[PDB]
Amino acid sequence: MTMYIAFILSTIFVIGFVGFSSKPSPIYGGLGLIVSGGVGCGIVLNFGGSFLGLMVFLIYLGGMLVVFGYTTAMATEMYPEVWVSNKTVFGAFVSGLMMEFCMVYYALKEEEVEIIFKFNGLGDWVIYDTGDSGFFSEEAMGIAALYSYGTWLVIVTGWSLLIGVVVIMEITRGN
Amino acid sequence: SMMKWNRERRRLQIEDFEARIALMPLFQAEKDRRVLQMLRENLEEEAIIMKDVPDWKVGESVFHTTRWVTPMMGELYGLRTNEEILSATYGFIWYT
Amino acid sequence: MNIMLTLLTNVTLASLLVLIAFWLPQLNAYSEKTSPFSMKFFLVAITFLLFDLEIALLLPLPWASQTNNLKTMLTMALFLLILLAASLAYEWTQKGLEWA
Amino acid sequence: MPLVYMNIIMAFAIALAGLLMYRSHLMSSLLCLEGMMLSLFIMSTLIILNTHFTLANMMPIILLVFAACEAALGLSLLVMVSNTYGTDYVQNLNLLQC
Amino acid sequence: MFMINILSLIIPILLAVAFLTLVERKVLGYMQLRKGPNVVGPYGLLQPIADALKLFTKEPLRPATSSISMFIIAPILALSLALTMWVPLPMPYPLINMNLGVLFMLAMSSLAVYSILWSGWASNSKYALIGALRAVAQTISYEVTLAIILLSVLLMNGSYTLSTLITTQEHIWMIFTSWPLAMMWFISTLAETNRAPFDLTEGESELVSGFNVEYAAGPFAMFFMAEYANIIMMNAFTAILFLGASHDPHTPELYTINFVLKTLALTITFLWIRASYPRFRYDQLMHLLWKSFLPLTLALCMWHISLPIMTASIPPQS
Amino acid sequence: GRIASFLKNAWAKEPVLVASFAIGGLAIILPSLSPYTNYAIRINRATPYNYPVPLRDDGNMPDVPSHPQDPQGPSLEWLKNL
Amino acid sequence: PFFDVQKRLGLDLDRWMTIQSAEQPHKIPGRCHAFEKEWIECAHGIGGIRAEKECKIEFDDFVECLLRQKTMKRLSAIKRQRDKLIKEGKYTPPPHHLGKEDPRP
Amino acid sequence: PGIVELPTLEDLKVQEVKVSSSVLKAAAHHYGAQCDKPNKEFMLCRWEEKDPRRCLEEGKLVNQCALDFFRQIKRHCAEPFTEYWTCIDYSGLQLFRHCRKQQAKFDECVLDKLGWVRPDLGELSKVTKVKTDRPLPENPYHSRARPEPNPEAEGDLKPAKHGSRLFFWTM
Amino acid sequence: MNPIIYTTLIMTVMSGTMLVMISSHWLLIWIGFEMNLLAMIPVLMKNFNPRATEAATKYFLTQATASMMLMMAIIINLLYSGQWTITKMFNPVAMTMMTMALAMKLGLSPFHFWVPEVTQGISLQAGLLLLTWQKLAPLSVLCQISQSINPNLMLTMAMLSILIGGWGGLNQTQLRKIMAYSSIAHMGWMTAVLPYNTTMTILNLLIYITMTLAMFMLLIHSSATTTLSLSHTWNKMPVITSLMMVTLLSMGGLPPLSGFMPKWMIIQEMTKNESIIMPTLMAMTALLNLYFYMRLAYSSSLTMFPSTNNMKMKWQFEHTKQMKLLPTMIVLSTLVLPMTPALSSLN
Repeated sequence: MTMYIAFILSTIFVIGFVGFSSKPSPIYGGLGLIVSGGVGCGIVLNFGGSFLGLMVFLIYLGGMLVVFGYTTAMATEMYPEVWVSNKTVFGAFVSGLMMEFCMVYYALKEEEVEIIFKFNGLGDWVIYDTGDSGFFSEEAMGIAALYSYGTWLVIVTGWSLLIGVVVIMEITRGN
Repeated sequence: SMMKWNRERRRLQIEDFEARIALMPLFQAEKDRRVLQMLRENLEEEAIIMKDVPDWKVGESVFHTTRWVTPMMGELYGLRTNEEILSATYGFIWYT
Repeated sequence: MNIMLTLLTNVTLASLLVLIAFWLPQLNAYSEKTSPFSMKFFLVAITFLLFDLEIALLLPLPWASQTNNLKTMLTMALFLLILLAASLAYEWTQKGLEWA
Repeated sequence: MPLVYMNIIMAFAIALAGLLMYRSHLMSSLLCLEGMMLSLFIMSTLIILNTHFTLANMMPIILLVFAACEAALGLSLLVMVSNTYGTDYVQNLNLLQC
Repeated sequence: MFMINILSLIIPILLAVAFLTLVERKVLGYMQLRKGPNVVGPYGLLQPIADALKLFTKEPLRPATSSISMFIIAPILALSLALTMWVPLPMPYPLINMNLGVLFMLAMSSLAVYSILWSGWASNSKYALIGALRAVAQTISYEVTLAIILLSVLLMNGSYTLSTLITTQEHIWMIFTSWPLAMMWFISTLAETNRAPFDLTEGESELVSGFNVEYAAGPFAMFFMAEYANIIMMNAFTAILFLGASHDPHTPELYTINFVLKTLALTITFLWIRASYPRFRYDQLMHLLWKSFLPLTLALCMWHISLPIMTASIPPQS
Repeated sequence: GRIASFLKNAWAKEPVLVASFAIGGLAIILPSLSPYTNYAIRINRATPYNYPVPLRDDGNMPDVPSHPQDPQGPSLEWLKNL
Repeated sequence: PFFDVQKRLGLDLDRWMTIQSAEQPHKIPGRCHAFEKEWIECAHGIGGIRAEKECKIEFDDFVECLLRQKTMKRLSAIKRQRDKLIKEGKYTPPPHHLGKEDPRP
Repeated sequence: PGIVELPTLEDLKVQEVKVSSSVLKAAAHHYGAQCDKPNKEFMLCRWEEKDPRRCLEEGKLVNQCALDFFRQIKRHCAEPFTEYWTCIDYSGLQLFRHCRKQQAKFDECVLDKLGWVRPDLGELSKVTKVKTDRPLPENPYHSRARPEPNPEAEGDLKPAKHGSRLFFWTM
Repeated sequence: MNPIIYTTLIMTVMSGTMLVMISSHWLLIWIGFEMNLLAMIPVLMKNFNPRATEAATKYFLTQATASMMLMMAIIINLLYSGQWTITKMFNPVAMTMMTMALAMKLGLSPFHFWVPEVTQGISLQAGLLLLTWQKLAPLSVLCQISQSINPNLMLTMAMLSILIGGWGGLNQTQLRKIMAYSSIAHMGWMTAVLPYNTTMTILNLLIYITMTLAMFMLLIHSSATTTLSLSHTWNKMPVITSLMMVTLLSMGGLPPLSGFMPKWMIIQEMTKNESIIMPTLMAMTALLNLYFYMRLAYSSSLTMFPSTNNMKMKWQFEHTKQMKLLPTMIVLSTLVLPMTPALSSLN
């Protein structure tokens, strides 16, 4: 079973996406997003991306959606909408799981599934490379090259964040 | 104090990297031999496996180029045991 | 598998305690006990986000210190930090940091 | 393409469909936006790690930097909408027509 | 045997939390000219057992009537994350050795706020919701400085690996190098753990019980255990980061003793601070961080970037 | 003169900002005039992260050594003295 | 309207990250550096229209290195037929593939 | 397309240096100092050829040289080296720092009996020349013929035959 | 909004578009789009009204979806080619997704529904920026990827845009909505020639930009947002309404006015590629645009609508602010037809 941990995680990722995509109250949506973020971190870690996946755990889960939650709390709704609360939400939730199951089964049964692209049912372990990175974390060096090579990216991103602060101030002015 | 100790630490790191450099050629030879042997075993077992299948060449390269391509994990460990596959794929990631 | 084991064990232990604390003591026999303003200061939360972004951008610095172009690396790192300080100063001076 | 790529592309498609089909709340749609961004981060990270594109391992980070900028903009708009109407309901964004 | 190691990390930490409660009570009493609990057992050693049993046998009130799933998840998440954050700590050998254990702990701390966030909301009360919101702001506000200070000090470590901190501080404590950062980091720990003078969340004097006002019996006990476990863990992180200890590879017991003693000293410092100062006003708390601390942390971060370059003391990556 | 008055007022009323600006200015300026920065660059260069791939000897490379412990090639004595 | 200001002013604003075979830190090679280098060297100065067919072999090899669809298809066929023969009972995996011999160091 | 020419099992069978990582690391400096020539030759072969198959013989020579190095160590300095690597094996990181005394003993014995001198810091990391009789690979990438470039820059510019020639415009 | 901040936001918008038109790396092009959105949103809400907030929210949602689809297309093209360079796109699905995203950014139908609403919500100056400057970046991106573009999808979107722009305008009495529908139709005209000849798209874009600049500046000068408020203008500033009539006739494409040349050259290029039915349908469908232009002209200048007594007060005063480029924009929008062969400069 440990042979397809990545696939199990990807299925959980899709399930969380169906959860927050069916639009329950933003509380449960936040829960689905949090679960999906953790699971994406798991997949990234499995592929060797410890730092990148951990970034989602902190700057995405404990970041963008940590305020998403703080926001919903300020705009409190009368009732916590759940999947079963609206027949459509529950129906779409079930259909989404069913859709995943259909493609999953087809991919496994039909060695080569083709929804919009062509996918092979072989385990993800196949695609991995047999090279050695030596005394290095390739992800770490690539990310740290943002200061040595990606100076232009640094400039543009910093300017965007400053203008984002100014923009948020201006939008929340309200005159 | 920190300056002194960090300079010494960089010296020791250079020493350890020099040791790795000294040992690297032997590891490269061993790795190349192991990869070639694993590929040969896969090819032989594959000829036994797919002899009866029609229109299947054995060991036909999937690339047009007649140049060595580093085999993926799937080629080398395709038909090994699951424990070997799990080790080769996720050992460094999981080891803690 | 070690990290997965640790996560599983911790979660199961905590959930087991929650079970023994939500249901096990709930058996004990008893009787009947009967029984928001729009925060505009949420701007602080939003500013945290844009500052957490710079936090993320700054994390690679320990490995960034290992490059050979230390001049460029230092210039860009101080550039990002000075832009963050400028953002803080702007929000401060424009009374945008109206906490509570 | 391995099945993980299929799953993540499916997740992005599902999130996109959810965003394009609002129900009442704007926050749910903004959740779908953040979710689509997660799908894109995971897909980009998997591609870059598998291909050993060392110099592109920062692209997922910049994507998230601008993902949070977009989220922040969305919340900054949502608060104003709520102030003007009392709810985040989409049906109140009705003054402009055609 | 790895499961045995997990249990060995978990159960003693819970026992330490239980007895930390008694230690806090006695220390606060003695600093107030009083004697801590001493009737229940010799010198009060059996008081935590009585407290726990009384809590568990107590009525399980629950007028939440909203998202009971959340009202149950919040204690689970809090306790689970409190136990997990202990895992990567090297004492001196970590249970799980991560290249980025530091960022892992930061992420887990950020997640742990959701426990307070949900508990207060699913309670669906007045003090609970508003108090939970004040919590989010508090933890979120100090999370920024916590990260900056941590990055600034690790610039000398050369990695986010907790284990290498022992090697880096082999000759001297890092407090000598970064004491201003140490002071700000200590205050940051105080804020993150929601301890006095930043005990605004619970804030009994102002908010009847804060986020846990609608939590009783066992779930309240789990919140208490999570709080105290976080206190001990954050003090342990401080001890590892700044007050390094000598580690003899052949006898880890010496390092373990030294580390435990330093963590105990820092926890006693936490209780001491709780006794001495009054509580900062919610507004003053944020003023102290974004307007007063955040600047100095930025300046010190620039300095700690520049110093290794201008002193040729860039630490080794490995 | 007025600058001294501004500094005194700033230190009296906003000492934290004064400390922060002083520290940031030093962090900006000092590395430029520090002699050891080039030493840090050289140290980072000297670290043998990747293998030193040998080069074919065509008989016209006096400077490149033929074997370690030969006098030709770079030296790390400066770091050892450091 | 792609004003090639980078080429006019000789500034490498973003072309460093354009390809996987460009210079990378510590000369860490890409997984498909050889194929990409060959494809670019083939498709240099001949125009896109010519490159789409006169370098199709190089591009196909590059795509195969990137995605390995054909390699995975071949391996899937091998595993299918091995399972089929095992069910029929006319195949027995060798002891070394079963783990009965120590792999070469 | 074509069949991959994997070498036979027999040709790739070589005597193996069956020593653990700590043992190799203990002797790493002197091993690099003594066995440099075959190792550098094999590395040059691997990097020029870019095919593991082409350089099997050089790998065999590297393995043989390593075995000779360890045979000499066993003959002359067996016990000090055993103590050194047992000391190194204890440390999880296999650090050199903790075993400086055993390192001194082993270095002294090896300098006396065999005359080997431990290479200094920054020495084994130097790029070195290798004199080889193997020819340089002509097309290591096995690249196809490059497509022919387009004709360009025929000659001087002259005015348009009758201007723009756009509809009714005469200029 | 503080004027320094307003200038910084406008420069950020322009810098985002410059990054879009300057970068050879897809990630940076998407970054430029993100900067454009971030800077644009507050600019749309310079004057704070509930309508301004609603327009900003709609625009943000639409552009955010477009950017997300664009980034997914970039990621897919990376997955199948491993190239970040803006060039031929090597996956048809990525090409289709990118085309949909860029069309949504441009307001091409059936992604047009947001253009009229956003234009009505925002002020005349924000509308000018939205309908002139914002079009530059996506059109640049499409021109760079023109070869990969599937002609059928682009042509269908162009024809639908022309049809819908013509239809919607007939029903509108609000000047801003009329301008938005005209913009939709002209965007369809520009994107029609994109598969065939990009220089024609650039020429049409320049002519359209001049005409819309002139029209919006005239509306700002007249301070009219409705047909009747514009009708009142003849009593105050007859020259303004006369020039408005001339610019409207140009926008309709009537010869010999400058508005004729983009349509003429587009028809030429399409016919050279054996497209005969499509240019014919586009030219005929432009008559709806011409119709509502003519109705606006009847309301404004050709016929004198009733004024109000209080206008006698405005007679005494004069316009304080002068828009320097308005006269030259009018001249270029109306009298540049004798100078088409200069369409080889942008070539």
